[PDB]
Amino acid sequence: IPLLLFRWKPLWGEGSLEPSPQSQAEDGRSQAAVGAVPEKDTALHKSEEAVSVGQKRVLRYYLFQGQRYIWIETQQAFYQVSLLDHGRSCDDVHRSRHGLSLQDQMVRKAIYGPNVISIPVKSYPQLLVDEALNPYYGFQAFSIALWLADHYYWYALCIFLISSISICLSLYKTRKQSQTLRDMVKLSMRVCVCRPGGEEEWVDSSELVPGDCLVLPQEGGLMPCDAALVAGECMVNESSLTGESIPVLKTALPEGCAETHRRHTLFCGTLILQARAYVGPHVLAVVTRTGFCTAKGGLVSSILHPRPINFKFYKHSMKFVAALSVLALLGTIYSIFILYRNRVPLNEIVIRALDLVTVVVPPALPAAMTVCTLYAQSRLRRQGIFCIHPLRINLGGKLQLVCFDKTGTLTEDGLDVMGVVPLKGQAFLPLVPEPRRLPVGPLLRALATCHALSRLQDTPVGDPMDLKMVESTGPQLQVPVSVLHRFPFSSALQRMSVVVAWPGATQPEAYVKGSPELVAGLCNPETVPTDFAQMLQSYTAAGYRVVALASKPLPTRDTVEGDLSLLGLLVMRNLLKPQTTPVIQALRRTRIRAVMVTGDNLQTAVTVARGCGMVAPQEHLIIVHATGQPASLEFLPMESSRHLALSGPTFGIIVKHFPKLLPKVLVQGTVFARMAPEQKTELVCELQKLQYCVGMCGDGANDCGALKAADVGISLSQAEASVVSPFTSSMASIECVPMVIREGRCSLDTSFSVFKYMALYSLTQFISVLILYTINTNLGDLQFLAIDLVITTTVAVLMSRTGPALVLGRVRPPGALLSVPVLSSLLLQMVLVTGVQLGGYFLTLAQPWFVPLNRTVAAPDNLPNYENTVVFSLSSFQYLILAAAVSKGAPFRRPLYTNVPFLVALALLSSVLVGLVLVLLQGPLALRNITDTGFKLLLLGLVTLNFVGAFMLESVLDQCLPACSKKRFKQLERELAEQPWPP
Ligand SMILES: Nc1ncnc2c1ncn2[C@@H]1O[C@H](COP(=O)(O)OP(=O)(O)O)[C@@H](O)[C@H]1O
Ligand SMILES: [Mg+2]
Ligand SMILES: [Mg+2]
Repeated sequence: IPLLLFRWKPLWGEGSLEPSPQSQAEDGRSQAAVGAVPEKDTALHKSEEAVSVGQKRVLRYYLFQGQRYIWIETQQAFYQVSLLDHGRSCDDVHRSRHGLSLQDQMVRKAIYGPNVISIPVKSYPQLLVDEALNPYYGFQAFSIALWLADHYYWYALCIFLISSISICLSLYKTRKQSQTLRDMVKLSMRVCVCRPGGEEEWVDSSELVPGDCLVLPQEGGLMPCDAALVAGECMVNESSLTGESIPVLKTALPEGCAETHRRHTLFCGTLILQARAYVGPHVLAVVTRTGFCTAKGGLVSSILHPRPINFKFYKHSMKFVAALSVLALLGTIYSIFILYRNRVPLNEIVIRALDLVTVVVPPALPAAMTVCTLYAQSRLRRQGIFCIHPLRINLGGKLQLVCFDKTGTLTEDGLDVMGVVPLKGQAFLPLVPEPRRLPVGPLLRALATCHALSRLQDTPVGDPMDLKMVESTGPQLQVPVSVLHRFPFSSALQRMSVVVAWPGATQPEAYVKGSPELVAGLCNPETVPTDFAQMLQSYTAAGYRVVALASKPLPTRDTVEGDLSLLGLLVMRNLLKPQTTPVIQALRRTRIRAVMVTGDNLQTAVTVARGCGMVAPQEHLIIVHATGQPASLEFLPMESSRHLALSGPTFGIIVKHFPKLLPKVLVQGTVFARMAPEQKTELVCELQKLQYCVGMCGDGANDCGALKAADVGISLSQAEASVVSPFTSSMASIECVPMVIREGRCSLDTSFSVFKYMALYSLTQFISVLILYTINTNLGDLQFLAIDLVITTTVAVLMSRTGPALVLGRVRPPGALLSVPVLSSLLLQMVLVTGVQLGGYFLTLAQPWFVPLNRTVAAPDNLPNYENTVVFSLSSFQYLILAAAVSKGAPFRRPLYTNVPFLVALALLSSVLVGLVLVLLQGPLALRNITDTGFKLLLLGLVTLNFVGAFMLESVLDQCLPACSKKRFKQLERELAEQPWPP
């Protein structure tokens, strides 16, 4: 020890590297280290090695963002604990069916931990110190001490009381955010395990390690651990990790690993429904990942350690500070040079000149910007839209592009069958609209057994496609029996296989059900006829939902899928929602681009993108359809502002073999079809590299990678807020997509209003003291208190309560404070402010009842003079004129009379402040009460010259047209104008 710099820290974290290198020795040999600093580039993080309790061997671990890193003496490095058993063979978990004994469970627990999502409950002394130990409140405690020196008790009290409001609002924001995360990871539950010889023992869910076995109750419940199913079957509701409320099917793990075997894994938190065994006495699961290593542990660990959003946090910090410093120092050296000309004794010139740098730092600035964000999150919640991080609400007003998923999002999630189109030897015999009429053969057993719905509590429950084609024929559900669901439906492979058998068969048959251009590629080519592309387009370009069916007899693996015989097409109808078409046309009107992103068929997705309005009539679009070979694009025009339509594999050829042709497609492509759930994610990440600000409105599991990758992701038709998306709407409509844009624009406008107000606020009171430091007549105590506490804090907390508009328009919020329409406002609003203070001061000098002030006493001591009363009365109205001037909401917010507490406060404070002029309270506030003539009515006729002169000045400045591209996409669009890309 003896290297601590605590003796030099009591006489003063700007540079973390220049401070930790002196408080601790720069020592190598991390086997014998105690603290580790964790970054090459980026920001620094100092981590403490933990409190190792390993008796047999020393254990050196440390938490870092929940992720334990472990020390290994045979490699001499810090490897991640999640990495440990990575690469484990598929037969090892089947040798792990008996679990772990108590001699090996305790060893495991130390390495992995208690399997708990660690949301720490911060105490109020631990949380007041986390907020008050900041430079800003360090300057506000310097301000409480500096005024107290001059005996301004009242002024000092409100610097404490405003900062106590500012602290307690940041302790409401933080404590309620962490209570939201803590209420969705609470999984205390009794769990039965198996030991090496016949034990259950009823262990707790916070006592589980990887490698341990786990039996599952028939009734089901939340999944405590990220297990792996080895023996049995179960139906899982994965709405807490994906978004689909439909149950999925979980096949047991074969013999031969968490993302590949996605249909074999029971993720943590997702509820299980039936959990049948069918092989032994009970159903077995083997634990793979625990608390911060699992998914729902890695989603929470990305919530509370987020990524920087791609928007400037108010654009300029340093530039604004520099401007303030030049502006506020030129008013500071003025009071140096003027108070010396008024012959101050130079002891009080250092306490007066340090009071001008105090008034330009308003104490209510973090409180006014906190409620600007709490009001925004509270307005979305009443409209049904939820939120986790309210720092992305301001990204809603910057959306230049929104991507949508077609089925269940633009269209209705429910289906209705139209009838099968059978096949009898390359024929396409015509459609059977009631499929309980065609005879018992391979096709009638196909659509009655190739499903995954389950008999659960008096109603069948499953996929909305599978619920309809079984209802289309109407058999009972528990004569053909299902041997094994050989392949559950995955969205990336676009098919589903079921092996069936029935009494009276020589051999079982193997049915399939998938997308028509993928099954017909798979089937024996001597069965699919020559007009399959024409018989498909006759249905799928009328707006129908078509899947195919095929069979093969079996005399397991995926030998089932291949050398099939095509049975028939199943045709379903998918109608748009009633709310889809006005929303897409509202986005197209306001120059926000809308993009179809779906996994469904191409000709179906084009006839949906016309019926709702991605492509208006008399607008040409081109289907590209690159070949699977590395040849060209071939362009097939569609006849029914260029648009483009792509297939899934077409987007794969262009991103891998035409890399310079890819930006010309993304600036004008509107329909993307047959997209894999990892190709949707790739499209969002490729659009953001063109410097778009993309949105994403989706539904279900295939959109999960795209919702995370987007700047704004919205998930539909869910309760409270899921971990999956930043914004989780619960409306089952896309009309929550303009609500986020419209709330996002007003919050980006009511934040720049509070910025302009506190700038116009500080400056007004700064000049109102500069007029009173000359003539040695500084402002009162209670007057200062009223100006800072009663007037200004009321019209800044209530200022941002207004609400967003009702109709979007094609104008964006400016996104930059220091610009020429804003500095021309702040210059010309303040030329006026000084004109009606100096002009109201030089006019009271020329009155016959006027006596000057006794200059040779002091500044605060014995002066209730006339020079204070004619300035305080004419300055206290400036804070209500400017509170309603910058609160303009005609393009973005609303007119301010809708905000009822911002009318009642702004009229009661404009009525008391008349009673301090005409009718007084002059004991307090030290007002010169001897004014008895009709000079009162001349000052009120000068306030009205400001109540009109400020509203009628910004209306001129809004009509400012200066007569005197950076974004990549804009450049491409210009190039496209000159030369069209498709021809
Ligand atoms: N339950 C199912 N069984 C078999 N095939 C399906 C099922 N659901 C969808 N498909 C087919 O798989 C393809 C891709 O699936 P998916 O991406 O989930 O489609 P969607 O965008 O309509 O949700 C679709 O063209 C659809 O025809
Ligand atoms: Mg689907
Ligand atoms: Mg969907």
